Amino acid sequence: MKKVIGSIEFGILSPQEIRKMSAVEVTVPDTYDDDGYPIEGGVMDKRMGVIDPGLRCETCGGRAGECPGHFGHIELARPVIHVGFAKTIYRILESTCRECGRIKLTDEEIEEYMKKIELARNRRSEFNEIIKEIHKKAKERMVCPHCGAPQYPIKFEKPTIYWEIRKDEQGNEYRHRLMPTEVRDWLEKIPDKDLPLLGLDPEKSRPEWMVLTVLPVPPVTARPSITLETGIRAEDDLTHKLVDIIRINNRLKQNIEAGAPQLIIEDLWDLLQYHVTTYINNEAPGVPPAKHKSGRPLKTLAQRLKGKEGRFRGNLSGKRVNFSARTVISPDPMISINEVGVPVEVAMELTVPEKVTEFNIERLRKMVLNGPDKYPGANYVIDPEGRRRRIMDSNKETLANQLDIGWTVERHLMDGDIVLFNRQPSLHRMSIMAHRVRVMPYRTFRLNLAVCPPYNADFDGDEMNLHVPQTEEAQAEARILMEVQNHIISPRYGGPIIGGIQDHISGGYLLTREGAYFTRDEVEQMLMFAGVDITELPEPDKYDENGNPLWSGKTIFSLLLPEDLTVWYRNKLCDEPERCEALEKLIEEKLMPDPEEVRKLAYDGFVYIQNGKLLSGAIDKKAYGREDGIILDLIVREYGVERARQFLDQVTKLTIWVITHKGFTTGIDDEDLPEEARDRIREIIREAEERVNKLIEAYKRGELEPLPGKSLEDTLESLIMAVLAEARDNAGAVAEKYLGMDNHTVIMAKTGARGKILNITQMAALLGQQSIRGKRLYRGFRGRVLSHFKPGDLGARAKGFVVNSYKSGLTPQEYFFHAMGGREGLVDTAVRTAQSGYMQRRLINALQDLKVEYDGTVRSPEGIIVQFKYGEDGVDPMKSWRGKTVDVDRIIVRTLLKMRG
Amino acid sequence: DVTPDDLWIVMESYWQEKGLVRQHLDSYNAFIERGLQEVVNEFGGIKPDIPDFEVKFGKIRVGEPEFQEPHGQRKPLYPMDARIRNLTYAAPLYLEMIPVIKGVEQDPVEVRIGELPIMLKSKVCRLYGLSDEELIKLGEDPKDPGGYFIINGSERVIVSIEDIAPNRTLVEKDERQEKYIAKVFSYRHGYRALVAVERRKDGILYVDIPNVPKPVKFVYVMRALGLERDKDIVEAVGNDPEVQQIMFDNLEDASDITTQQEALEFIGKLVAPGQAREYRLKRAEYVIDNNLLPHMGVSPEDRIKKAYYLGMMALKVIELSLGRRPEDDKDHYANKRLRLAGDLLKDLFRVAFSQLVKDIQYQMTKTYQRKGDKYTFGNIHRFIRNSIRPDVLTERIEHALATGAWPGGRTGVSQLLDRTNYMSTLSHLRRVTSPLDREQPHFEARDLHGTHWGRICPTETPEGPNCGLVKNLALMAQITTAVPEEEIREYLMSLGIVPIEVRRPDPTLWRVYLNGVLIGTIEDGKALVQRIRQDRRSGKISDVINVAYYEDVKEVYVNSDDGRVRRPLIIVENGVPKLTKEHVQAVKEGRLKWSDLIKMGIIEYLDAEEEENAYVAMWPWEVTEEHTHLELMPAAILGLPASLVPYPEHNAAPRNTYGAGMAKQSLGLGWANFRIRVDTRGHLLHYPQIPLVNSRIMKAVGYEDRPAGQNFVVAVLAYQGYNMEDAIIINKASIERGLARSTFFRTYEAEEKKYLGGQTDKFEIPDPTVRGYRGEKYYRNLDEDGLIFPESKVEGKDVLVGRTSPPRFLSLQERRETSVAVRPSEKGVVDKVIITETGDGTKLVKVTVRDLRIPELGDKFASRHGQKGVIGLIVPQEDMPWTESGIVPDLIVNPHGIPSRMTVGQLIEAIGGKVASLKGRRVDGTAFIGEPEEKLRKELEELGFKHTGREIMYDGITGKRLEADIFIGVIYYQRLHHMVADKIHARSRGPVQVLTKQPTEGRAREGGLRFGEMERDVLVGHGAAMLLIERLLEESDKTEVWVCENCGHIALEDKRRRRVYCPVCGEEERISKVEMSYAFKLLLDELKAMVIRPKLNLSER
Ligand SMILES: [Mg+2]
Ligand SMILES: [Zn+2]
Ligand SMILES: [Zn+2]
Ligand SMILES: [Zn+2]
Repeated sequence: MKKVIGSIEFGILSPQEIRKMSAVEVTVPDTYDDDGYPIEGGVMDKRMGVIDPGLRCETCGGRAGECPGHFGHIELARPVIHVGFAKTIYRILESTCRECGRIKLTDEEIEEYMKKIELARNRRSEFNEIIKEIHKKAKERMVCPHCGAPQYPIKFEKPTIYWEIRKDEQGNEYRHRLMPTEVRDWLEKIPDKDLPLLGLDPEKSRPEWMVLTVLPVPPVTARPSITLETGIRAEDDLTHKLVDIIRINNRLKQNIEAGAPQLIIEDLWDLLQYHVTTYINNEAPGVPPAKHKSGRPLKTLAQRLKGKEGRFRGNLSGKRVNFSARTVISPDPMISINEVGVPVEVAMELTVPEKVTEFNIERLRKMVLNGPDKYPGANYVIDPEGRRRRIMDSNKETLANQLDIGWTVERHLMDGDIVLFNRQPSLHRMSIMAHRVRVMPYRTFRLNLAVCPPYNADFDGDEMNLHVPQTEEAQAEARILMEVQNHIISPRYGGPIIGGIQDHISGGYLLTREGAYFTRDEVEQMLMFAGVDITELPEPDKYDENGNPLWSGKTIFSLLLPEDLTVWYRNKLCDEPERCEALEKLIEEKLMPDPEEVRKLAYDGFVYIQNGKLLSGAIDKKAYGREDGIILDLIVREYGVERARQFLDQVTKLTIWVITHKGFTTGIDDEDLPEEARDRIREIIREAEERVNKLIEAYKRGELEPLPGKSLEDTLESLIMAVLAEARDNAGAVAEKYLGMDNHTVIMAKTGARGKILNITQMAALLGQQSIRGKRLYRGFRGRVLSHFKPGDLGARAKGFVVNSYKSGLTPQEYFFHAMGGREGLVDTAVRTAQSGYMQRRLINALQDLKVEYDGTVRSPEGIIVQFKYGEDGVDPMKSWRGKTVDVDRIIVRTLLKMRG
Repeated sequence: DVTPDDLWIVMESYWQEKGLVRQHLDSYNAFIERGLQEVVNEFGGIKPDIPDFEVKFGKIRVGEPEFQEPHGQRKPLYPMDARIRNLTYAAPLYLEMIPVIKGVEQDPVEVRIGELPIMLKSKVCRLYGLSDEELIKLGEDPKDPGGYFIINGSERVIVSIEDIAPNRTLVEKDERQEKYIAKVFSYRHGYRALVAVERRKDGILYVDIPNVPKPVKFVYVMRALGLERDKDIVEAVGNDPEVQQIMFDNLEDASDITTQQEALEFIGKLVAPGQAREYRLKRAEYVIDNNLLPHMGVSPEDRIKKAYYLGMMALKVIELSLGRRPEDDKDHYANKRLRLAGDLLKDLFRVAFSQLVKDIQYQMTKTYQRKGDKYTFGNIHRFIRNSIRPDVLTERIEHALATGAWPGGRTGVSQLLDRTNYMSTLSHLRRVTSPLDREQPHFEARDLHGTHWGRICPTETPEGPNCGLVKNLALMAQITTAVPEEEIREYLMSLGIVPIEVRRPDPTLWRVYLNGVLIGTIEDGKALVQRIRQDRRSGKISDVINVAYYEDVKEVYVNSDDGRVRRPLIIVENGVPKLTKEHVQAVKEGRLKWSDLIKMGIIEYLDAEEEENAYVAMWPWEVTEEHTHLELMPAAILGLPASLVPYPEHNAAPRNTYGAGMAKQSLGLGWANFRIRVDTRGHLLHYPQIPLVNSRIMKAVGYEDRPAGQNFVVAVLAYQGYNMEDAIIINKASIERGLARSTFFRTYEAEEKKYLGGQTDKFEIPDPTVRGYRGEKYYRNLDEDGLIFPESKVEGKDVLVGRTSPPRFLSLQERRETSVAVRPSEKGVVDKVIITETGDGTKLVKVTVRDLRIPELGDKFASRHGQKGVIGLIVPQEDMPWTESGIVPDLIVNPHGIPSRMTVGQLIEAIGGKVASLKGRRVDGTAFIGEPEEKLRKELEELGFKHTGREIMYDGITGKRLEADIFIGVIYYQRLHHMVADKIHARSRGPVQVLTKQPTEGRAREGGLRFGEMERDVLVGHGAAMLLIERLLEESDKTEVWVCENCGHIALEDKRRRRVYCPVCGEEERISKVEMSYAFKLLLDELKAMVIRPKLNLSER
């Protein structure tokens, strides 16, 4: 019954086609009468359609929202050149004879080039090259070979002006202008047998059609007038331009009928050509664009199809959609990673159409009884005939009893529904994922915290959109392909993207660190909070004084791991490689060490798990953090996505409880260095400044050694920067060593939860050099940055070296230099975002339609083979073991531990 | 010896005496005083095409802010009256017409040429010179600084454009073509002409002139200006042997031209191809007259000075070629000049008055032609009076100010004044905007120049694409206004300068420039600059004069123009500051003012040019004999919002920028006039508080009278998972007791328009008969006069003002329902209802609805240290932990953002707030002179607490103390106007746009969310084809069409005959149904609107 568009073939409309497809000829340059009805024969004639309410289009009946529209046409008094085809017209004219109209080529050469063209001309670039060669060959012949006649050169003047350099008496040219009628007559007599040599097609196009004599009129529905709030019709730009065109055409016809002087007719012809070329393209090169009454440039047909707001990119590749909601986001760690909290206000506004079946009749009946105001209600019912009824308080019970098999109910959202959950900009494919609905009282979307990294979202005012699929197939696609737990492993590098962040890692470290112990109530409460289905506590690890039992953090954490997991590695807390080397030796000598032997050598820097029992090490970003996650990566591959989801939920909740009930804070004393450290830092800074001063003094008397390839000044600058960077690193070396593991900021930095050592060394010891675009500050007065320094001073302080820390405070010059430094980062991000976006758009448009075939090859839509095996090994990067096609070591090790057990 | 506190005592007097909006008020006053007369004198007078008749202009004056009542007479107008009535706060302009008959003048006649909008609190405004008890009775806020315009009831503020300094020779390298270019922008009567002289690889100089197709030969164009002698060329350019050798080469290359007439004819050929010889000659001499450096004049006698200026430009180019001088460095401030309100208004008045004089001349010509001659000559007074059309001037000026579109291509000069709070308004009144394009990188222009010190705030800048292009004046900044140029020139001449016409610039002689134009030469430059400095400090000449000398090039620059940015400094003489302790005492007692200190030679303003020769010390205790000036107050280099942050030097620069930007968005009692204000949006914090830790500048600027935040008891602790990733947790009991509780305002407007033909709207209850009649439910709160009762609670889409409109001719005998209703998702209580009359006498009704906004989830809170977040959870009080000293946190923040953000200043403010609240008095948090951290830490220990600021807390659930000591203090926090109640938005089906038949745009009209092409690419990357088609067709737009497969053209379905047929080919047998998007059908129609013919090939399945 229903057919689909299989292919589209383009071409050029002939005057006969335009005349036949038209519904009316336009003759009056007006739109509406005084009262408000369309003027008969006007640019708003009802033949083209109706846009005003309560009007029937006589062409096809209909109404304002029903009539699709019909084309009109204008009979131009004299032909004009189409601006889009002017360059092609020039290409054609200088390549064909003026008399016979044949291509100015020799017959055997024509045969050779026809043989060449048929060799797969479908490739556009090669066809263009061949046509360019033909044009170049035909340009350089003054005499037609087919018939005896001289050929004058033709000069093209933009936008649509053609000059003919024809000689005269006493051998002088007068650059005759070619009128459009002459050009059309020249083009008309071109035979079809050599049209392919010109790049045209005898059927889809003709050279004489490129000079148009009848201009089609777009339908009224394509030119919707807006009734302004003042009560005055705001005409669309196209309608106004059409009115101008009709007025000029009428004046030209009247003048021609009246025998006007030749110059007047020529001027009117040029004016009509200008109006037409502006209507087709108002941004055509070489013309002054037409302007509105307000002085703004008009928008015409060419403008609608171009730009980010144009048709192709604004209403075709993307558009505004129904059944969508947008509001701010707020954290919620108590829901599963594949669930989203939805406001009750949104849930009662969005609806999911559902069909009545034998297994859901009672629930739909109850919802229909609930009405559109109770939360689990409905807003509309659709009978099997297809009529839409709105549920109202007077219709609840009657419609509920009318409900039967085959009806449709537009119920409110429920728990367990599937929705699309999106953040902009959509940089990569896991920017949109499917979540399970969980209704909430307040007015913000609730998002689990482990799902933040894929969305690149933080709760500082970000807004994220939600979409509800309306059809069963779309819901199935969202449920199967787009579930959050499916996309734990990133396709970019084969590593986890969803994982613990910040407090998760910090709480894990607090729980699994050496010396951590918990009481009976703490263990029971934290296990119940995490959701673990335990019914009997394990044996106490140690007994406190007064006889109280105590449990270590390792034992509690081990209850979340799968029963048979085994792995060992080195985490970011490794500081004494001998301790790790001893454990590695003990594990290597026998693949199953005695746990009571490992516990004697247990060290926080070396994680080792034996049959689900955590025997050494501490939680770190390598444990389950997104970038370095190993336990999560092993679990998701060896046990499926659901077990990974359960593990992730349990560990997140457990670490959150630990960090809540143990207490975790930072204060002003976290950077309180002892006096000896401050003295050491001042010593380092003074030594660096003295070295810089010595270098400058050596430079000022020409004793400096010029480094290869560089100017002497550049060598001095590079040496100074090297010295300053070395000084800052040396200060950081002692700043790190004096702040021990007991400091909460150091815990946050070393475990990778937040920040790095640079922040600590800047806050506690030294800011260091400030530079813009990789070079020292120079953009001030002549020879100096600030007027507070002597001109010509090259010292470290005078060029941007800040010797203070954020804690000790910055002098005004240091503050100004720091602002200079920060501005460069701000502008760098501002420009880099746009550049990256444009490059990504180019890449997307280049590589969009490639796909893997059933035979394993990657083929272009035209059938061209790009790869004979995707990625040359056939392995999906998402499913790869961190780039590797397969991890042989892990498989061998796990098999051996499984069987040796 | 003076101390920084003594310097602060002097510093605050500057703001006390001058204010904060001097840049607008002084410029507008100068405009009103002189610019109108200057522009009038420029035109001279009307020259109608009437025999033996002419009109000469006289004086111009401004009347008083008035308004011509339609059914009445002129009456006084006040700003609050104009705001409510949507009028224009303007005053009439009166001009004198002097009739000239037979070349003889007679008695003048004064006519009204239009209305000029009045800047608020200017010397011609009614509010000027009034006291606080009078401003209060007039409805104004005494704290209002003025300095803006009121156009049709909206507050328009003109920002200052940052242009290149006029008449400045800037030299740059054209490395692309390996050339050297010097550029000047010559200004005369507003017109700008970019004139450039360049040296290409050939070593030959060429001159670029406006309205000239290709660059002409330098020697040729110089010959065209007379001075044809080759020796004259060599002397005009310079005297250096290498310079004269290069000029010998150029002259040899230019031996082709002979006389000035040949050059004129050559330029005529250049400018007017194909025309008669005389026409080209005359119209090329015209170009020489008024396109080649017009600022030198347009007289034919001005040849010699123009030639000398061009020769000096060429000398600069060749000197750059030889490496004798460096690049211009146009980023330097000496090359930058601000375009104040007065200059722009002068330009607008110039263009409007040009239009007006054209219209007047046309009118008088028409009247003489059509009435006759004896009529016009019998009553000249009537003939002149009834021919002026003031509306032509008024409409253009009003539209240009309202829209922000300026003649000459300038856009965005006039912006809507921001009225969110005190800081936002004051910061908006002090902005400098670069005219560049935002989209380009512009790495050199966005950077913070070294000369910005003390002239532009280093931190207060926008965040997005405008970063670095929009900047705010510092507190020390002062903007000059031009003095008469001729007096300065004569004074400089009397000091011993010989005119340039006398002797050539011998390198033994210094060059002297006055506002960029060479005026003579002196033997010693340093003696001249010392001589001028002595007079400037003594008081012999105006203070706006700045003088600087460049030793290397032997040039002396004297600046007296308009728009320079300067800063005050204490003059240091022989290692001793001129400011003494008794001067500070006199300033404190009120005996001595800031202007007196300026006139006493103690403090002088330095622009960028003069500061090149200075050597300024930072602090009084580091001054030595080398220093020439002393910094008044280093903490005042920051902008106004940036001064709010306490201890700004302890935070990273990006965080300070974020805090300064967010300080303009927080709620608070912005103005005491808010109750009767008619702003579109408004806010009101219920219990604003003064910050406990504050900078002493904020009290001086008046911020403490209008605070915009509250003090919170903040504990840094990871209470749960509900505060991660910059989320915050707030106490429920404190919210219920009035913490951060706010009120939201919104004003609706309704006009009773009067249409042509006598039809008009009407306020009434809509009858059920009228079309568009919405449910009777929505008229529940209306009175019989058609207006809502105040203090009645309303809901979404409830009707506020009932109004019916004349019908539309498709019906007839109907009345459209055009009531004004509440926005679809808003709610509140009607606060006040106002009935007024518009400028045309039609009734105007304005209704404001207030809404209580209790804090909830998703509301945004931000401290002034750049730390921002949203409320993640609201916790009952008994669940919150409590300190063992009896304190319960008002707010809990995550300790994780602190190390990454590196905002130590917030941690210091936390200690300072509790120290201030415990000692009973506030703590000073000035930028570089605030109370040091070590003092506060010791004082906290003195009061009995621990010096680290850590207290022992007990868990609110388990009832046992936490293992670690918790940092707790008091921090100033601000509620931002980004409330979730205004951001939530959901669309079920909604209405659709007319053209594309897709969902509308925006929350206000039930619009739909944008589904961008990037989302489509994401969907494709997931491989979900059916999800993509569902999102892209059914939810947005889809339709069925009839396609004739024989020819591919879309067939026509006729609803008259129940028949489908193809018009283009007459086919009825094969018309298949096709399903496609409506937008694609529109695309096909657009292509068929051109000559494109897209054929459609159908297929089965
Ligand atoms: Mg964010
Ligand atoms: Zn129709
Ligand atoms: Zn031929
Ligand atoms: Zn057909």
